[PDB]
Amino acid sequence: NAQALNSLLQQLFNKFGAISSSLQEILSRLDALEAQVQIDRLINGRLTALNAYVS
Amino acid sequence: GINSGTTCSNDLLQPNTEVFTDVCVDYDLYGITGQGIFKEVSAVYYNSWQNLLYD
Repeated sequence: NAQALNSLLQQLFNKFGAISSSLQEILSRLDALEAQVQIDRLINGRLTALNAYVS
Repeated sequence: GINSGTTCSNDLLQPNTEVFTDVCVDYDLYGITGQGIFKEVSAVYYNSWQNLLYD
């Protein structure tokens, strides 16, 4: 159970093809208008990770 | 060399203020951004160049 929770929390630190994993970094170095399509893939990757974990 | 060079002033806002506990004060030091409460713990065993510590 601890390993599953740690692996799930480690999924948040994953890059998922992006430059970084921190939300403040991606929302600060990138512009608030051109980063929507780039953050969409990260948000759906995290959502599908949640779906796989709950399954 | 107007608006081009290496050495110049750096009077912008930097995260170097009077830090204190009892509240998760925002920290943006050493290229790391996060949210957490600071706690005064004595640590003298650090190296001359060591600044942080990881888990």
